[PDB]
Amino acid sequence: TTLLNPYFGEFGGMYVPQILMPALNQLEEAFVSAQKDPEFQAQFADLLKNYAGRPTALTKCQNITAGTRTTLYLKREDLLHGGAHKTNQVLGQALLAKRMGKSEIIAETGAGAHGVASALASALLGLKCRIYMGAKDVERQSPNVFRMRLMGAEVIPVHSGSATLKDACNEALRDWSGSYETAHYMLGTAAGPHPYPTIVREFQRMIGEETKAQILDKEGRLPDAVIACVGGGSNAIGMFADFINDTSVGLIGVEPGGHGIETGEHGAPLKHGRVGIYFGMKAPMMQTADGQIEESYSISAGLDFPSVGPQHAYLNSIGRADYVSITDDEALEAFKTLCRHEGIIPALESSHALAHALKMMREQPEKEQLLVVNLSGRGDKDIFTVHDILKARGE
Amino acid sequence: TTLLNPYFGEFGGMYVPQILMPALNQLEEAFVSAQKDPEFQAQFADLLKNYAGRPTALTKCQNITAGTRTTLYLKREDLLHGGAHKTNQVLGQALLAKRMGKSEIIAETGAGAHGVASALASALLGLKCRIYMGAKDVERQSPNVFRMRLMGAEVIPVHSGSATLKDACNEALRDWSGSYETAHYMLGTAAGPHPYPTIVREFQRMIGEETKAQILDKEGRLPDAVIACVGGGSNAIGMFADFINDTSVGLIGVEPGGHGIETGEHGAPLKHGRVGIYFGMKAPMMQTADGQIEESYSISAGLDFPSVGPQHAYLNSIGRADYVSITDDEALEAFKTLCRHEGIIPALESSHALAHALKMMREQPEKEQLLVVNLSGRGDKDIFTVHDILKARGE
Amino acid sequence: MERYENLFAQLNDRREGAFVPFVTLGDPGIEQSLKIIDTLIDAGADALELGVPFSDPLADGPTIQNANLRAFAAGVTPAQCFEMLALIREKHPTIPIGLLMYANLVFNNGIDAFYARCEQVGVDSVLVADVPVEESAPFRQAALRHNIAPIFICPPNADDDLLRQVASYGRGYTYLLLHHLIEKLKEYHAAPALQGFGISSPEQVSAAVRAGAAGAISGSAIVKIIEKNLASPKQMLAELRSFVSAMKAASRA
Amino acid sequence: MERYENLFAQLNDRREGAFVPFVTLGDPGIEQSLKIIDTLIDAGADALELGVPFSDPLADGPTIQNANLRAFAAGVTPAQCFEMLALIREKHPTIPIGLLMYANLVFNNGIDAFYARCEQVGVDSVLVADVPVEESAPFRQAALRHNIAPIFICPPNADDDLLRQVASYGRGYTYLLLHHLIEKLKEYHAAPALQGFGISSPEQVSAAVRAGAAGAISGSAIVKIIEKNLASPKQMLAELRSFVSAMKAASRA
Ligand SMILES: Cc1ncc(COP(=O)(O)O)c(C/N=C(\CNc2ccccc2O)C(=O)O)c1O
Ligand SMILES: Cc1ncc(COP(=O)(O)O)c(C/N=C(\CNc2ccccc2O)C(=O)O)c1O
Ligand SMILES: [Cl-]
Ligand SMILES: [Cl-]
Ligand SMILES: [Cl-]
Ligand SMILES: [Cl-]
Ligand SMILES: [Cl-]
Ligand SMILES: [Cl-]
Ligand SMILES: [Cl-]
Ligand SMILES: [Cl-]
Ligand SMILES: [Cl-]
Ligand SMILES: [Cl-]
Ligand SMILES: [Cl-]
Ligand SMILES: [Cl-]
Ligand SMILES: [Cl-]
Ligand SMILES: [Cl-]
Ligand SMILES: [Cl-]
Ligand SMILES: [Cl-]
Ligand SMILES: [Cl-]
Ligand SMILES: [Cl-]
Ligand SMILES: [Cl-]
Ligand SMILES: [Cl-]
Ligand SMILES: [Cl-]
Ligand SMILES: [Cl-]
Ligand SMILES: [Cl-]
Ligand SMILES: [Cl-]
Ligand SMILES: [Cl-]
Ligand SMILES: [Cl-]
Ligand SMILES: [Cl-]
Ligand SMILES: [Cl-]
Ligand SMILES: [Cl-]
Ligand SMILES: [Cl-]
Ligand SMILES: [Cl-]
Ligand SMILES: [Cl-]
Ligand SMILES: [Cs+]
Ligand SMILES: [Cs+]
Ligand SMILES: [Cs+]
Ligand SMILES: [Cs+]
Ligand SMILES: [Cs+]
Repeated sequence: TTLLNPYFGEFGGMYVPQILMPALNQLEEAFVSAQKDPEFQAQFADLLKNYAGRPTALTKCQNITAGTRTTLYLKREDLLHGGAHKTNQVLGQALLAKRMGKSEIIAETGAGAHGVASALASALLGLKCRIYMGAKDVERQSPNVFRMRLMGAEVIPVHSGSATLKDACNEALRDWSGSYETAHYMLGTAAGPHPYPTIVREFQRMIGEETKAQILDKEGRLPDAVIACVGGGSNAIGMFADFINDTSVGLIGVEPGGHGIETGEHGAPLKHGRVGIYFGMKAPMMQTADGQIEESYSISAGLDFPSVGPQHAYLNSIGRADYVSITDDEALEAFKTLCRHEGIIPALESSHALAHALKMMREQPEKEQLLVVNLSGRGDKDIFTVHDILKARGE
Repeated sequence: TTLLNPYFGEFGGMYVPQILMPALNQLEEAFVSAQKDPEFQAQFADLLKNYAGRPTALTKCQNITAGTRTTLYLKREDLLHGGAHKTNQVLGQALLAKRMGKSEIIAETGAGAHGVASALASALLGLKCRIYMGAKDVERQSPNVFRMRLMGAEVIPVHSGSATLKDACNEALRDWSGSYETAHYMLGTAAGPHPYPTIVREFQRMIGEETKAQILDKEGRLPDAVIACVGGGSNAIGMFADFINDTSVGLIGVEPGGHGIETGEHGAPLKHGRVGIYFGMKAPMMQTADGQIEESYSISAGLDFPSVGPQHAYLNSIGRADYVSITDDEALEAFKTLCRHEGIIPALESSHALAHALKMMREQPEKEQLLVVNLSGRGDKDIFTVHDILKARGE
Repeated sequence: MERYENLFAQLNDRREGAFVPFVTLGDPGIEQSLKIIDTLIDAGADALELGVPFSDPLADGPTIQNANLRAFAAGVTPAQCFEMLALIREKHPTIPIGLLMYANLVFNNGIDAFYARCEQVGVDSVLVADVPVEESAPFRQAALRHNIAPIFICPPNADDDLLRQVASYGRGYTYLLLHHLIEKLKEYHAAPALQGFGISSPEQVSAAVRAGAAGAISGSAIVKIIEKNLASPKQMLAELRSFVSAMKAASRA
Repeated sequence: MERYENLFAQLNDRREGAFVPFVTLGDPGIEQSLKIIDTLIDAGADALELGVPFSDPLADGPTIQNANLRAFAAGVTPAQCFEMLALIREKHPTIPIGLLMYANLVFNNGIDAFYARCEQVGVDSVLVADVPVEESAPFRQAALRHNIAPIFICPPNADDDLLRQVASYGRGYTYLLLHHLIEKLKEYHAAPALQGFGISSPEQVSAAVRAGAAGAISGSAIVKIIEKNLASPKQMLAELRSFVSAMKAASRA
C-alpha cells in the first residue's frame, strides 16, 4: 500500500527486503505531508536562496556557437554552493529527515559531490552524517574525502562486492534497514526504491522551473531542447520535469559512452543494457548474460553507474525523451572547448551534455535551434584527471 | 594633470616612470567616460548577473553564534563564478580594455585567484591574456596555473627580485610600459598608481551595495560592523564603499598577523609598517631600516603582500576604519569552525576576517552586535595546505 | 511434491523442532560444497537453505558477502548451481531444499522459466530476498504453478496487515525475522513458522520451539564454521557435523 | 658646484659630445666597483650615472636587475654607496656624478636629508626613476636647495606640455628617452639633452650629437661587459676601457 504510484510504466517499484518497507512508507508519508506544508516549503526555499545561492544564472554562450544558427545557454548549477546540483535535493532531504525526527544521515557517493553536499547539509542542520564510499573511490577521491571530514562527516570505506558506487549503494541500504528509526538514507540520485525517484525529482525541479522562466525572459519562447547528462538521473530529471508537458521541448539525456559502446566499457544501460532488478528498482541494467550486475565505466566518476532511474527508462519508452551517448574523448573535447572559449571549467559529467549539444550544432550548423545544457557542476575536481590525460596524450 | 584626485589624503599618487604616465591618463579617461555610459553599465551588469551569478547570497550563520548576542551574516563572494570576489572587477576592467581598443591583458597573481579571474574574463571576451607570477608562486600553485592555461592564458614566471607577488607586480608594470598601446594591465587589487585604487573600488562596490540592501531586507537596519580581510585592499574596499557615509557602521579591515606581529613574519603594513613609495603608490610598506621593501609572510598566499591600498591607509588615518590583525593559527581555527558548523569551506584569506568576527563575539558574548563578514572566496584551493598542517600538528 | 508438509508432519508426530542450516552453493568450491552439504544432512539437518552467488547481495551481512566472494573466486555460476541442486536431490529424495535468491537472478531469463527449472531439479521453496510481499505477485504465481513454495520473511517490525498477507501468500514455512507473532500466524493459518533470527546455539533452537515455532533456521553460523576452517577441509567437516548435531539435538527437546 | 655646466661649456668649445656610462654601485663588489669606476674615468667617461641597489627596480630591464642581485649578494647597502661616492669624488674633483635612484630610497629617511647627504659627498644630480614630473615637486625642491640637479626623463611618447615642464624643472641635463624633441627642448631653454635610448655603439653617439643632442648616455651596455667578464676581473677592465674609448672617440666627431 502506498500513497503515490511507485512505478513509471513498467519501471521502478520497491524491491527491498521486507524489513525496509516501513522505512520507505514512513518517508513517503513524510514527503507527501511536507509537500503540502507551506512552512516546510518556506524553510526549503530559504536554504536554497540564502545558503545555496539560488536562483542560478542562465549563461548565453556566444563564442562556442559562432558561425552557426545554434543559440546555446548553460544552466549554471556549477555556481550552486558545493559546486554541483546535488546540493538542491540534499537540503530538502535533510529537512525531511528532521521532520521525521531523525538525527543521523547515511549517504552513498562515488565521485564525492553528493557526499560533500550531504556533509555540508548535515553540518548546517545538525545531523550526524556517515558517507559510504567504495574503497576504490576513497582511494581516488582524497580531496572530497577530506572536505567531507572537515565538515564533520564520517567516511566509511566499502570493501564488499567490487568496492565501488554500486556496493556503496548496497552498504547504505544495509545500514538503513537496521538504523532507520534513527537514521535517514539520503540517496543521491533519482533512482533506487520508491519514493526516492519521485522525491529527488521534486527536490530538483527548480532547475527546470528557473530555466523555463529565464528562457522566456531572454528569448520569449521555450527552448527547442534541454540536454543533461545521466549518471543515475537526478540533474536530468530536475531539468526535464517542468518541461514534460511542453510537448515541443525536446528532452535529451546523455549517458557515458566510455571507450565506446562497442567496447562494452561504458555506462549506458538505458540504451545498451537490459531491464533487471537491483538497488530496489526495476530498471535498465548493465548485466552479464547470467544476470550478474556488471561494472560500468566512464572517464567521469559521476556517470560511472551501471543503471539509471526508472522515470528516464519510462520517458524513453513512450518517446517523450531521447537518450544518446558521448564517449570519453568527446567529453574531454567539450571540457577543453568550454574552458578556452567561455572561461567556465565544467564537471566532466556535465561535459558529456555539452559535447552532445556541440554535436547537434556542428552536425547541422544552419539548423536554427535554441538549446539549454544543464551544467550540473564545476570541474575543479577534474583538473588533475584532465591534466594527466593531456600530458599522457602529449599536449 | 588628472580628471580625478589621485590621492587619499597623503596616500596614493602616480609613482611610475614618466613613460607610463600616458597609459595611466588614458585609462583614467576611459574609466570616467565608461562610468557615464549607460551602455557600458548595462554590459557590465549583464556579465555580473548572467555570467558571474550576482547578486551573491547573504547567509545568516546561526550555529557559530549560538549562546551569544552576536548575529553574523556572511556575504557569499565564495559563490561568484571563479570562486572569489576577484571576478567582479576583472569583468569591468576587461570591458575597459575593449573600450580602449586593447586586445591583450597583463595581470599579476600570487595565490592565483586573480590570475584565474583574469584568464576567464579574457577567454570570454576575446582578449589575449598573459599572467606574471613569481616563480615561487608558480611552483606552489600548479592547480591555478593549469586552470589559467586551460583557459588559454600564458603564464609567465618571474625570477627577478624575490620571485614573488611584489616582483610579479613589478614585472607586470615593466611589460605594460612598453606594450600599453596594445595591452591593458589588469591590476588585481585596490592599490598601485592612480587610477587603479579608484577603479577597483568602483568595480567592487556592488559587494557593499548588495550587503546593505540585503541586511535592510532581513534585519530592518544597517550592520553594526562589516569586516573584511586585507591583502592589497579590493574585497575590503568593495564591502566598505557604500557604507562609508553611514557613520554608525564600523568598517574593520583584517591584515595577516602571520606567526605573530612580534616575530616580524606577518603582512600587516598598515598598522605595523611605515609609509614608503613602491608599486606606483605612497602607502604603508613593510621595509627595512634602509628603505628596502621587505618580504611579507602569511599562511594565506592571497594576503602575503608587504603593502596596502592607499584608501585604506587614509580611512585609518582619519579614524573612519579600524584595522586589526589575525594570526595563522587564528585563521586556521576560523577555517575549521566554519567547515564544521556551517558547511562552508572558506578561503584562508577570508578566514582571517571570520576569525576577527569570532573574536568580537567571544570576547564580549553578551554584547548585542549585528556583524557582516565578507567571505571573499571559497577554500577548495586551501584544502591541501590545511590538510598538511593538521597532519603535521597531529590532528 | 509435499516435502515441507511431510517433514513438519513427521516432526509434529515426534514432538520435534526443525533445524535448517543455510550455506552458499559452491562455497568454497563445487566439490567441497557438495561434501559440505552431505555433511550437514548426515549430521541431522532437517532441511537446507541454499544461496546462489550474486554480485550485489543486499540482504546479507559480511559473513555471507565473503561466502559469495569465495564462490565467485571459484567461478561458480547459477547454471552450475542448478547442476549441483540436481545432484543433491538425486542423492537425498526427501530433504526439503529451499533457495535464497536475489530478484535479478530469478527475473533474468524469465520468472516462469526460473521456477520451471527449480521444479525440474527438485527444489521445494524459493525466498527472494529483495522482493517484499508488495512486489511478490509474479514470483508467488510462478512458484505455485511449478510446485515451489514461495517463502516470505516476517520481520520484527511487522504489523497485522502484513501478518495476514504473509499468512495468505506463503507456503512451506514462514521465515520469522515473540508470541504475538507466532499465535497470530497460526490464527491466520500461516505456513509453520521457522525462527531465523541470529540463531547460533542449541538453546536458541529450544527457545524457538518453546515459543510455538515449528523450528529454527541458522542463517549464518554455518558459514562462520566454513570460514574458520578453510585451511583444513577435514576439520571443517568435523566442526560442521559437531555443530549441526548439537543444534539438531536441541530440537528433540 | 657647476660640474655639468662646466663640462658642457668645455665640450661645446671643443665641438664635442658627452659620453656618460651607467654602472651599479657595488656591482659586483665594493672594491671591484671602485676599480671599475676608475677604469671608466681613465678611459674617457665625461660623467657617471651611478645606481644604488634597490629591492624593486621598476624601471630596469634584466641586465640591471642582475646587477642589483650581484650587489646585494655582496651585501651592498645605501650607506656603503654614500661612502663609495665620497671616495670617488675625493679622487676625481671635476667629473659630474649623477645618481639613478628609486623613490623609496630617497624618501626613506626624509627627502631633504637624502639630498643633503648627496651634497655632502659631492654628487651633482639625481634622477628618481619612479617619480614623474607630476609627482616631482618635493624632490626637485630638495635637490635645488642642496645644489643637486634634478634630472627628468623625456620619453618617446612625450607631448608639448611635458616638454615645457621638463625644460622648466630639469637641470644639469635632460635625459632623452628626433629633431622635434631636441629643438623644442632648446627652444624652451631646457638643460642640454643627453640621448640614452639603447646606445651601445660608437655610431649611436655620433648620431645623437648630429641630431643636436649634447651627448649620449650608455645606460646598459657597460653592465653587459661587467656581466660577460665576471670570471676575469683583469679582462673586465680591458674590455671596459676598450669600449669607453671607442664610445668617447665617436663624440669628438
Ligand atoms: C556534477 C555532477 N553531475 C552529474 C552527476 C550525475 O548524477 P545524476 O545527476 O544524479 O545523474 C553527478 C554525480 N556524482 C556523483 C554520483 N551520484 C550517484 C549516481 C548514481 C547513483 C548514486 C549516486 O550517488 C556523486 O557521488 O557526487 C555529478 O556530481
Ligand atoms: C579569495 C581572496 N580573498 C582575499 C584576497 C586578498 O586580496 P584583496 O581582496 O585585493 O585585498 C585574495 C587575494 N588573492 C590574490 C592576491 N591579489 C593581490 C594582492 C595584492 C596585490 C596584488 C594582487 O594581485 C590573487 O592573486 O588571487 C583572494 O584571492
Ligand atoms: Cl509544493
Ligand atoms: Cl503548500
Ligand atoms: Cl570553438
Ligand atoms: Cl578534519
Ligand atoms: Cl567519525
Ligand atoms: Cl554496512
Ligand atoms: Cl508560472
Ligand atoms: Cl525577448
Ligand atoms: Cl524540438
Ligand atoms: Cl519533442
Ligand atoms: Cl545487454
Ligand atoms: Cl511523447
Ligand atoms: Cl543528434
Ligand atoms: Cl532551421
Ligand atoms: Cl555608474
Ligand atoms: Cl550612467
Ligand atoms: Cl562553534
Ligand atoms: Cl592546456
Ligand atoms: Cl602561450
Ligand atoms: Cl618583464
Ligand atoms: Cl537605494
Ligand atoms: Cl525586518
Ligand atoms: Cl558600530
Ligand atoms: Cl563606527
Ligand atoms: Cl616599521
Ligand atoms: Cl570618521
Ligand atoms: Cl576588538
Ligand atoms: Cl549590547
Ligand atoms: Cl535473508
Ligand atoms: Cl498458507
Ligand atoms: Cl631609467
Ligand atoms: Cl633649465
Ligand atoms: Cs550563434
Ligand atoms: Cs549511468
Ligand atoms: Cs544568485
Ligand atoms: Cs546568536
Ligand atoms: Cs597585506
